[PDB]
Amino acid sequence: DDVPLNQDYHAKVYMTFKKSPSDGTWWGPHFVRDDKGIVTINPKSILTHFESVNVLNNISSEPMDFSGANSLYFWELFYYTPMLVAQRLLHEQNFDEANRWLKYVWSPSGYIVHGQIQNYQWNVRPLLEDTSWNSDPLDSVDPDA
Amino acid sequence: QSQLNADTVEDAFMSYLTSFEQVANLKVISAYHDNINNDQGLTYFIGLSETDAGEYYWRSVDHSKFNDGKFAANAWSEWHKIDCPINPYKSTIRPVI
Amino acid sequence: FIDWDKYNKRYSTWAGVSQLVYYPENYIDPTMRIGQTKMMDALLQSVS
Amino acid sequence: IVKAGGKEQTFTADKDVSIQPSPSFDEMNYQFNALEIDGSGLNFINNSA
Amino acid sequence: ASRLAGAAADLVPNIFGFAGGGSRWGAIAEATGYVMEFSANVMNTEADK
Amino acid sequence: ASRLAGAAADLVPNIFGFAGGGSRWGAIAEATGYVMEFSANVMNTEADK
Amino acid sequence: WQSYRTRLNTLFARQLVARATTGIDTILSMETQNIQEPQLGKGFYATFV
Amino acid sequence: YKSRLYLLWLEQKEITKQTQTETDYRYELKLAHIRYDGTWNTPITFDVNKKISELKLEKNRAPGLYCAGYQGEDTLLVMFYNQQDTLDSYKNASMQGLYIFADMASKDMTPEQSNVYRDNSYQQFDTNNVRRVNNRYAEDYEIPSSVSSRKDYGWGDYYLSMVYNGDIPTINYKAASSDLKIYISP
Repeated sequence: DDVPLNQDYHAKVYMTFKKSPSDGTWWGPHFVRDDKGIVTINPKSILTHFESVNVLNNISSEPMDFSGANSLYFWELFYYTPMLVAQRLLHEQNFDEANRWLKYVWSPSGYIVHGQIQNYQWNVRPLLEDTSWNSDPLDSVDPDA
Repeated sequence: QSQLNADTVEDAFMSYLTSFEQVANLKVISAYHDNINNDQGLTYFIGLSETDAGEYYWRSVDHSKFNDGKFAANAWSEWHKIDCPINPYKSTIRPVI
Repeated sequence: FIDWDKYNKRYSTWAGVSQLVYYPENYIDPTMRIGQTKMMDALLQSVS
Repeated sequence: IVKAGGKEQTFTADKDVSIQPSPSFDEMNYQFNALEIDGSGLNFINNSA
Repeated sequence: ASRLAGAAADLVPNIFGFAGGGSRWGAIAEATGYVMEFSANVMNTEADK
Repeated sequence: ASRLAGAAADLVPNIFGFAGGGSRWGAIAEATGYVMEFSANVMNTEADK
Repeated sequence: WQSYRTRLNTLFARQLVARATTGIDTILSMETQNIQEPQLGKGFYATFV
Repeated sequence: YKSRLYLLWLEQKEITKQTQTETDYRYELKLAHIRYDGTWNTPITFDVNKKISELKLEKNRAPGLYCAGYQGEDTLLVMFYNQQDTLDSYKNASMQGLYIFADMASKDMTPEQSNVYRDNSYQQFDTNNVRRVNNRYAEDYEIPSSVSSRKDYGWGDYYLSMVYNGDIPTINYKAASSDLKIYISP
C-alpha cells in the first residue's frame, strides 16, 4: 500500500502444507520498506519453512506474460503467424522460403545470433518452458484447446 | 493467392504487425462488473486506440476463472470493435449490463 | 554453414550465387529489379 | 572482469556482495553492489567506446 | 487514417465572431460510414484476386 | 490535381463580416481520402486490362 | 481486485519498434520474446526457495 | 523517437476576436508517425497557443521549432523560441518547451528544465538567414541505463555448468572535467 497497516511489517508471506495448515505468529517473511527505497526483511522473521528468501531490489520489471491478458495476441505473433505462412508456402511448392518460416519456431540445427550458436532449438520461449494458457481444455471438442 | 514469393509474405507480415500494434497499445478507460460482488461474475472493460477521433474496443475477464492468485487465460476474451460514433468528454464513458 | 540451407546444400544453388559475382547479366531481368521505384512498377503495368 | 579501455579491473564476490545466496545446482544469483569503473582512458574510435 | 483525420478536423468550429460554431456534428458517423463502404470494395477486390 | 486544388480552395474562409471564418478544416484529409479510393479503382481497371 | 493486481495493457509494442528496424529475423527471435514489462504500482520482487 | 520516424508541424488557425471584430491567430502542434506497412497515423493535436503567445514574436514570423529525441528518460524534446540574428543570442533567450511521451501525453517544461536543454542544444537552432539541422540530444555522453542482452557466452569445463542469463540492471554515471566514472550493479 501507499500507507501500510503495520509499522513493524508491511507484507507477510507464509507457507502452508499438511503438517502446518494455517498461519502462525512471526512464521514468515515480514517485509519492511523505508521511505527511500530498498525493501528488507524484519529480523524477527522465522524462515524455517523456506530455504532462502531473497529480495530483488533493482529488478523493477517482469518479462512478458504468455498466459496473461494479452496472451492470445502474443501466441499469434510468435507461433501462429510463422506456422500459418509456412503451411501456406508449403502448399505452393515454394520450399526455400517455407523452410525460412518453419525455422522461426523450430530449427533442429540451432540458431546463430552474431557468430555464435545458441542454447535453444525452439525459437518460441513459451514452448521452451511449457506454459499452459488454457486450463479448461475439455469444455468443447477443440483440437487446439 | 498462388504466386507467393518472399516479398509478398514480408509485406503481409508487416500489414499484420500494423494491426497487432493497434490492439497492443489500447488504453483502458473504464469498466463495469456484471455482479453484485467482485468475487463472482465477469467484468467488461473498454479501450481507446492511439488515433485521433479514436476508436473504442471492449473485452471481458471472467472472475470464475480466477484460480490460485492468477486469472487463467480463458478468462480474457479478445478486444471487440465498436462501430459507433462515440465522442465522450474527458473519458466520461461507462459500460453497463 | 550459416548459408548452408540456402546456396550451399545443393550444387545447383552453389553455382548460382558464385557465378553471380562474375556473370550477373545472366540473372539481370530488365523488368524486375531489387530496389526499383514505384514509377518503374507503374511503367511496367502500362505496357503489360 | 571489467576491461574499460586502459586497465583491467577485477571485482570478486567475497567483497562486493551484500547477501550470499543459498547453494543450489539450479540458480545462484550473485547481485553485486555499485561497482567503480574508471572511465578515463577509453579508446574513442569514431566517437564511440 | 484519412477518414478519422478528416472527421476530427470537422468537429472543430470554423465560424468565429458575433456568431460562433459551424462544426459538422455527424462527422464521425460520416467517416465510419465511408470506411465500411470502402471495406466492402476491399473484400470484393480481395475476392477477385 | 483536381482534389488538391479543391482542398486548398476550401481552406480559405468564405464567410466575412461580423462573423468570420467558414473554411473546411478537413479538406486535405478529404482530398487524400478520395484519391486513395479512386486509385483502388484504377488498379482494378489496370488489372482488368 | 482487493489484494491482487492484474495487468490490462502491454508495453510490448512500444519496445517492439527497436526490434523491428532490422527485419523479421530480429522480430521473431527470443530477445524480442524477453521484452520486459514494468511492475504494477508500488511493490517489489521476492525470490522464494 | 524510439527508432520510429515522426513528424511535427505547427499549424495556425485564423480566428476572429471581438472588442467590431479583429483577426486573431491560434496555433496548434500536430504529430504523426509511420506504421509498419509504410502508412502514416492520424495527426495528434497539442495546444501550444499560450507558448507561442508567450514568445514576443513579430507579425508574420514563424517561431523556431527545436525537436530532438533523447534515449535516456524516453522523452521527445519539443521547444519553441524567438528566432534571432546570431547564434550567441540563445545563451539567455527564454524557451517555451514541452515534453511528449510515448503514449502521446504531454507535459510542459519547467523553466529551470528548459534552460538545461537550451545550454546543450542552442548551437543547432535556426537563425534568420541560417537554417540548421537538429541532432539527437545528449548531455556530454550517451550511456545506457541497463544492459540485459549478452554479446558472447561460454560453457563450463566438461559441459557441466554454465554462466548464463546474467544482466547489468543498473548503469549510472557522473562526470567532472575529463574524468568519467561508471557505476554498474551486475
